[PDB]
Amino acid sequence: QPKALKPFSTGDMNILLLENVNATAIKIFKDQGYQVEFHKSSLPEDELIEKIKDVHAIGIRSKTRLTEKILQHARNLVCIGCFCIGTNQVDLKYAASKGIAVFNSPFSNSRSVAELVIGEIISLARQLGDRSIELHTGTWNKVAARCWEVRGKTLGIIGYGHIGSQLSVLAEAMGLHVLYYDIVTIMALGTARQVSTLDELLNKSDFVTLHVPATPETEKMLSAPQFAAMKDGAYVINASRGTVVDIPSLIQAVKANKIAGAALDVYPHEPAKNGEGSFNDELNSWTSELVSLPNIILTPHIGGSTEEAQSSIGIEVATALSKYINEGNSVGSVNFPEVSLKSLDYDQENTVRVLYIHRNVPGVLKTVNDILSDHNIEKQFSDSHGEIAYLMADISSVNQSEIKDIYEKLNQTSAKVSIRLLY
Amino acid sequence: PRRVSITKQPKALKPFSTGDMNILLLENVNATAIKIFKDQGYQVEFHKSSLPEDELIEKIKDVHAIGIRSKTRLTEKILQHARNLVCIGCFCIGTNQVDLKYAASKGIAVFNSPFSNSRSVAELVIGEIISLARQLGDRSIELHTGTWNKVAARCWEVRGKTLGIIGYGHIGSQLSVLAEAMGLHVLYYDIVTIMALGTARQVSTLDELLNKSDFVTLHVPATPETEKMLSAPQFAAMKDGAYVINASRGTVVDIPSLIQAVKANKIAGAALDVYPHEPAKNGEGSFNDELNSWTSELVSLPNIILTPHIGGSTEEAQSSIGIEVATALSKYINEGNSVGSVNFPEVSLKSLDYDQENTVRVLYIHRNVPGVLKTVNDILSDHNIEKQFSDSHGEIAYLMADISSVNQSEIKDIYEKLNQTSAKVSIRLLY
Amino acid sequence: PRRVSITKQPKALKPFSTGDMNILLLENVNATAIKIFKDQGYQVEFHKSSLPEDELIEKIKDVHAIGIRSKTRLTEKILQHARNLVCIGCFCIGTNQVDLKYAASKGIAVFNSPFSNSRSVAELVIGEIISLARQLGDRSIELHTGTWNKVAARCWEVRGKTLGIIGYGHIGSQLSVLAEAMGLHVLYYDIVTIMALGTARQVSTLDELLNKSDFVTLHVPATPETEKMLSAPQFAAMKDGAYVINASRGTVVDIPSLIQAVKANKIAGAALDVYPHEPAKNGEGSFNDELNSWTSELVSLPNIILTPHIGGSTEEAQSSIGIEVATALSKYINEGNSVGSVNFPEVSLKSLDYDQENTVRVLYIHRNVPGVLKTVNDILSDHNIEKQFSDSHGEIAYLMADISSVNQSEIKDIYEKLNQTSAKVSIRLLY
Amino acid sequence: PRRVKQPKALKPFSTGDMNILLLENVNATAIKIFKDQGYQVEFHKSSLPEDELIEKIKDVHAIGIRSKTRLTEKILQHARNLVCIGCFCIGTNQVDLKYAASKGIAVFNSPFSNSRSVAELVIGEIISLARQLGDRSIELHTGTWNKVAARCWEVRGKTLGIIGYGHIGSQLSVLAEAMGLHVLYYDIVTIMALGTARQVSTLDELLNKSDFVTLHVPATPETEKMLSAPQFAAMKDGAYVINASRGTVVDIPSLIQAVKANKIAGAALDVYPHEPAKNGEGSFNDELNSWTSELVSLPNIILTPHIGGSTEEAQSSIGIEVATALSKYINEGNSVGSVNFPEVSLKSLDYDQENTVRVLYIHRNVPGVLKTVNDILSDHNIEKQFSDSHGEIAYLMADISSVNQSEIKDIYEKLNQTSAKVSIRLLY
Ligand SMILES: NC(=O)c1ccc[n+]([C@@H]2O[C@H](COP(=O)([O-])OP(=O)(O)OC[C@H]3O[C@@H](n4cnc5c(N)ncnc54)[C@H](O)[C@@H]3O)[C@@H](O)[C@H]2O)c1
Ligand SMILES: NC(=O)c1ccc[n+]([C@@H]2O[C@H](COP(=O)([O-])OP(=O)(O)OC[C@H]3O[C@@H](n4cnc5c(N)ncnc54)[C@H](O)[C@@H]3O)[C@@H](O)[C@H]2O)c1
Ligand SMILES: NC(=O)c1ccc[n+]([C@@H]2O[C@H](COP(=O)([O-])OP(=O)(O)OC[C@H]3O[C@@H](n4cnc5c(N)ncnc54)[C@H](O)[C@@H]3O)[C@@H](O)[C@H]2O)c1
Ligand SMILES: NC(=O)c1ccc[n+]([C@@H]2O[C@H](COP(=O)([O-])OP(=O)(O)OC[C@H]3O[C@@H](n4cnc5c(N)ncnc54)[C@H](O)[C@@H]3O)[C@@H](O)[C@H]2O)c1
Repeated sequence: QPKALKPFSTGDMNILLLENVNATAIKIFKDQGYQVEFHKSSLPEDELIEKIKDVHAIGIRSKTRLTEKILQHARNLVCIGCFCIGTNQVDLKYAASKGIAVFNSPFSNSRSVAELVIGEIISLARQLGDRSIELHTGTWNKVAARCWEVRGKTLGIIGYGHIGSQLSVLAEAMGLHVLYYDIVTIMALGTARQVSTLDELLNKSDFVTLHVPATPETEKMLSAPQFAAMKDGAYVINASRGTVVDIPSLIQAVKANKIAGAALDVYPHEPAKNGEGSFNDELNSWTSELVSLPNIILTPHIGGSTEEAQSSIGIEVATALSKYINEGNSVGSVNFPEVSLKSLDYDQENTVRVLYIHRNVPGVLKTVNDILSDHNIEKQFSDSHGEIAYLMADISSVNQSEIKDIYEKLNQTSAKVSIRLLY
Repeated sequence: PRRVSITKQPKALKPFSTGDMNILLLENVNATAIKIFKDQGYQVEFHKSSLPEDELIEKIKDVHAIGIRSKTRLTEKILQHARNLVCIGCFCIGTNQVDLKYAASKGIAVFNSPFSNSRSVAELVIGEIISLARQLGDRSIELHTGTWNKVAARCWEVRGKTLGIIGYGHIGSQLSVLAEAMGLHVLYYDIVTIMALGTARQVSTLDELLNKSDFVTLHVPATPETEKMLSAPQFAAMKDGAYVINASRGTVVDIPSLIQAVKANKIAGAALDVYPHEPAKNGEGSFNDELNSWTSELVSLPNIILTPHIGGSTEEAQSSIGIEVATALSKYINEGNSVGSVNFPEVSLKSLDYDQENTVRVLYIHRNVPGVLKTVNDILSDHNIEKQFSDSHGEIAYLMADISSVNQSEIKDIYEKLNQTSAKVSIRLLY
Repeated sequence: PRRVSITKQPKALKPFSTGDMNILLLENVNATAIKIFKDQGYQVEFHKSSLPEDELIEKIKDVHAIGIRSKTRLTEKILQHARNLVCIGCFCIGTNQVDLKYAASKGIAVFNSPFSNSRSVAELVIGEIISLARQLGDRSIELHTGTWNKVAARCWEVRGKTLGIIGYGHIGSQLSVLAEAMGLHVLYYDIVTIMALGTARQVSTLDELLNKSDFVTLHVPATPETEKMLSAPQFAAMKDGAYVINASRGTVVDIPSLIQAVKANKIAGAALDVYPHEPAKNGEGSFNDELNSWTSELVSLPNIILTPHIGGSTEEAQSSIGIEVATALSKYINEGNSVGSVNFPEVSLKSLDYDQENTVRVLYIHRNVPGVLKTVNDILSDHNIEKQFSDSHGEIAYLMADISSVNQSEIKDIYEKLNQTSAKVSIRLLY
Repeated sequence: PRRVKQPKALKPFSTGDMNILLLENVNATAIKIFKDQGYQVEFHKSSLPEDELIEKIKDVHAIGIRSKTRLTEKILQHARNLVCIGCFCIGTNQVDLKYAASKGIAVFNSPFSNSRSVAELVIGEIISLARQLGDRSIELHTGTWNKVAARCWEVRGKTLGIIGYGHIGSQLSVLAEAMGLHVLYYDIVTIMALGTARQVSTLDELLNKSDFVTLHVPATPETEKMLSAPQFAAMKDGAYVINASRGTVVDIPSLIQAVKANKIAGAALDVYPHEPAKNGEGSFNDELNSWTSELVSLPNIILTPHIGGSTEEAQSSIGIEVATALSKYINEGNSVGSVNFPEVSLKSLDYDQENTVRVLYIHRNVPGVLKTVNDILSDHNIEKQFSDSHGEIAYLMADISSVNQSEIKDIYEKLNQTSAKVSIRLLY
């Protein structure tokens, strides 16, 4: 059985959710007794600074920029939830220096990207995109030439991680052979086979799919030589990062009848907001040329744009913020020492949890364990991350009177960054 | 279990009183058929399109087997001139383009490929389940015209959703296995009880399927009972925001009712491969209100996938069609095998051992009237009948017999005696 | 997938000029056979043992079908007295106890159950693979005599080991899927190329299987090439501490060599179900040096499992035999269907629709000489032959014909004429 | 899926050579793992007499035992240098765990390493009982040829009743279905079924509908003799009972009656209420268990000397599991998975983290101890620290950053002089 913990003082917890986090997060926060403010869009800096001064936790996504300019006004902010993969929109170092833990959902889009690729393998192999554009404009063009059953073909997976490995099992289920290249040796799932070099994957694959991070080594890793290494009439699918494919080379290989089709979800330059005129030659010089090619599927970075994906994002990040607020748990934080302890058995009464964010300088634990020396330390865990560190301690026989004293002593320590007490 | 049969070599048979076999293939049959036909020693004439009635009438008088597809119409008008035509291959599903009854009355067996498109249609629906669930068609049309529209609202991971398969036959049962592999629950309705594949579950009524499914797929034949079988009432029984896929027959969905359910936000997306009226040839401007009154309206709707009846348009499907029907025609010509014919008694016999020399196979198509076997087994009475099989299909019947100890002299005599019988429709001897 | 076959119900047929059918079942065939026969309206006489030659000759004179197993000897001596015997069922694999040639010359079709024991032998081997791997036989023998001997040395988890299957037939292929399911690697040697089940791999030579296998199991027929195919040379090619299982034939393993390889600690354990010489009846002292010289030495060895040829000794196996052979005889009695007969031309026709009234099925077993079908189709010439099939097997042949519009009066004439023909061996009409 | 800076291997501060004592014939994988660290290993195939053990344990740093060796306060009181105890088996009752803990000795075991071996064992015995193979082979070894098909079964189509759907049971489930069994399972908690197995609400439903009943439950007061007459009467005529769990779960007298009354057709027993401590003849008799000679007289009963986990693979996995655990506790502070000890560990240190020392502080769970320790360490940066308590003892692991050779000896003596100290080790 578990022991629910409360925060000494503070009053009700205030959550600010921006950019339309999924309702699963809203339900979780409300079920904690938190007060939730929800917005479907981001906020202008003025409205955001005003709303953030008294907020305890903020949930954002890709567009909201939490810089020092806005975080300096965050008086009560305990943690930040990024309900997405990227954390670049948050000044992680500054947030850490003020004891604000930041969380994300890194792998919540794996299934959605994998299902996307399965659909696009089939669409490219059958030219569904072109056929449907044709009928929507009156053209009847029944084509069986060079249209393929996906059964029996070979899928080349570049990057056999979270997405690649799930795509592997789906591809075999559809009857594909799976070859994968990766810069590390990975145990294959099902009947997939890893190949030593990229060129072997390119030579032997009918479908080439990219699921790699953005690194200097992945920058334009598929260009003219790599397209030349592929099979005549093979297919390229890129739902990874916009830098991984050299688009001019792809346009050339397609225009030269070397590549039979392509599906692009990511681009070197992408619009900051949705709009009618946003995808054009000013954004990417080759756009008007890319748009003129047959059997290219273009998607506005929708690799993770599903209800389920956002629902999983909601649960992971809301649960994470909930465990950090209610317990202290920082595991999985992107800028913060990863610290946690087993929850309390409910019957362990008069037990208090000390959450002490401080500077990573000698003597701090000396000070803190002195302050706590009149009580039995049941459990203690302290870890450091750069110039900050984080201490969790469970103390045994503490009554209401001595919580104020233990708290006020810790709040007066020289190395303190942030202190919370949990009942 | 599958093993290389290490028994006695078969005795390849050659037709009596004939020259080289002439095959006419129309409408761009796949190369797998041409290879099989040439490997039989046949003489193959190949055309990418059909033939006009005049040019076809002259060409068919000396043809032994004709290969067609959907467009070539082999009516009594043109078949009257087929003096040497042994069999007709339809390298497609439909046989309506052939006068099957007349072809039978002249002893011409017809073969088709009914189920060669199963895999291609099944994968088609999988891609379309995903495309509709993710709105791929709309997103991609948007980018080709400059519009950037990242949307996650009511775009779905397909895992955990329910596929409603209406018609659990060759395509449906194969779609079932693919669907579960993609993580869907599969429900199927059919007018017959069928053993489910994997963990699919058959439902008693159509409405139960419609109420419980997220994706509804049609894989039914064209019958009076399937005519517009999904219409306004059935869309009302479906889930809010459900998806309709029809890659079966163009009459099975009432399109005006579908358009209405889409405009009323009841149906979230639809994928149509077949239509009440379809063009006869590819071309621009072919798909419009003159073909189907509601086209301009259907085209204006969001998240609708429209395909020009490409459910079986794959290299593999056409390759299997080529192999299936060419093998069928070849075995009927070279052996006598009529199993799988659409207009003809289904008759065959085990091949003869290489060492069964001087054995001849009689292929005797005749009228289904008493006394014929009396005549035939009389004519054959000086030889031992090794095997014999005769079966009837309406007014015609077909006799295969293997008779032993036959020399060249006795082949001409047996042939003309059988060729002189009153009940004869067509006679071939295989030596 | 399996479907509710929607066709017209069949027209159950009853023999002309005969009364109730008399079935004689000997040697304790399973009750599933008795049930099927009684449900046909047949009269069933059942015995737990065979019959002495005197009682058998008298009882067989008026019996229509006889069911036997291994011990009943149906020779010419006793079959010459069988006036009404239409068919013989062997509810086992072996048919040597039946004079197949003589029975055929008198028009008596024989059926058996060749493969009904496949599942039982496969499960037997799985259980023995584990028992040999864990020395279960010994451990349990040990405690039954007071000895406590917990041993992990050289006892193995079966997961990860390699099973060598010699003979990848009915039993072997079923053993393959069970073995992989138990986590085994499967290699198989066979004199034929066979497509492997699951992820099994066929090896080119027997020695490759022997070198690479942890468990070697034999599932081969008895042939000159299989006699003693595992002896000292083959044991020398196996792995140190490998295992031999023989549930095939008593000739395939050289037991003195196996005893030699075990005593040299080369073979770690063995499971034997079959032996060069086996007792005729169950009893103590029956398995000894007089039966096989090496018995007393074989029993002295550790971790050898010995079973009294119980490979097919399950309720299910005997039940499947009951279903198989009783169904086979029933279809041959009720419909003429001789497919699967071991001594007889294999002949059958699609059954007739309930409504096809006045349709008669002619069953004509005869001598394989020219002119017979001339005669028969003469006799039937006043009626339309709907279907006819005749095949030959050595000196006999078998004619099935369905003839249309036949009344009670003209059935007796057709029968008496056919009964008078010179080539007749046996004639039955089904009405 | 599984995928391919190196850690800074730590050495105990100024100590001697490591001494490992391995008893009861532990698998060679444990010996190999220990020697690869340079440890000194003494190996024995059997246990040791109490006299020889007391002398040998005085100077040993780590001991590996199994079920028979009893490490009581009598023998552990002489353990001067004993840091940890490895139980290369499941049971730990043969060790006085509290006494070991009060002296700062962590104890480790291998709880689930035998799952596969017991599961395959039951498969073999399901088949052996379904065919009464044991009897047939005993018969031929004494000359009797008795070909029987009556009441012998193909296992396909039958129902396996798994009682206790835990590590072994769940693994048995998939194997049973692969063999063609229908699987029903009873357990006091709702558990997600593997494959197509189905949980039954009550034990009686499992007994009524199963052909083969197998027990995979812990030894608790609720399982004590849980299958007795009332249960056997609820089973099908000619059903089979397999017990490879604990010797108390089956009421053997009721089973003998059910076999004698032809109600139960066969049984396979691997565990027993009383079992010998060592292998030998005559050890399994009426003096050990009153009903032994009568149980042995029954047809189609498989008896095995507790060999459910007696496979090379299982013992190799036990060897790897426990030796790794003991090695990580010695070479690092890692006590996760110990049966008597606070579970404490920290991420290992990067090769490049020079002059870093790891403090391992066993102590009494009383207030003020951490006050003392972080004072002693206050001149150095605490990179990481973790302390947890377990009853009367507690265990502190700490990484300190800038420490030279001079400053280690002082840190050691200070911690070694503390009032609450039970055991202190420093890793350099
Ligand atoms: N389109 C979308 O909406 C969307 C959604 C989620 C993720 N993504 C992106 O897709 C990519 C894959 O995500 P994931 O979670 O599967 O990643 P991951 O970190 O789990 O796996 C990436 C794999 O790529 C391999 N790799 C790295 N560099 C490589 C190189 N140069 N060549 C070959 N292999 C290399 C790594 O070893 C690893 O196995 C990431 O870049 C992620 O940001 C896109
Ligand atoms: N789009 C294409 O290019 C393409 C290609 C091949 C086939 N098809 C068409 O798809 C359909 C399915 O082909 P198939 O080979 O799977 O057919 P099939 O004959 O194997 O199976 C059809 C199933 O529908 C069931 N059924 C019949 N009437 C029904 C009714 N009223 N309600 C419900 N179920 C009913 C039948 O019992 C059967 O199981 C056919 O009409 C075929 O022409 C289309
Ligand atoms: N022990 C029993 O009670 C019992 C029960 C049933 C069957 N059997 C016996 O088991 C054997 C197997 O039965 P089955 O139905 O599986 O047979 P099967 O006919 O299905 O298969 C036998 C296989 O052995 C192969 N083979 C033949 N000669 C070979 C050789 N020299 N080397 C390697 N492979 C060779 C064949 O190619 C074939 O694949 C038979 O002898 C049968 O009598 C025993
Ligand atoms: N024979 C051997 O050599 C050997 C080897 C290993 C384990 N075992 C024994 O086998 C048993 C199973 O081991 P495991 O590792 O799978 O155990 P486990 O702890 O993983 O699972 C036991 C299961 O039994 C259930 N259970 C407990 N009490 C129950 C009751 N009264 N009724 C029904 N279900 C009940 C529990 O819920 C649990 O699901 C243990 O007792 C273990 O000691 C014996």
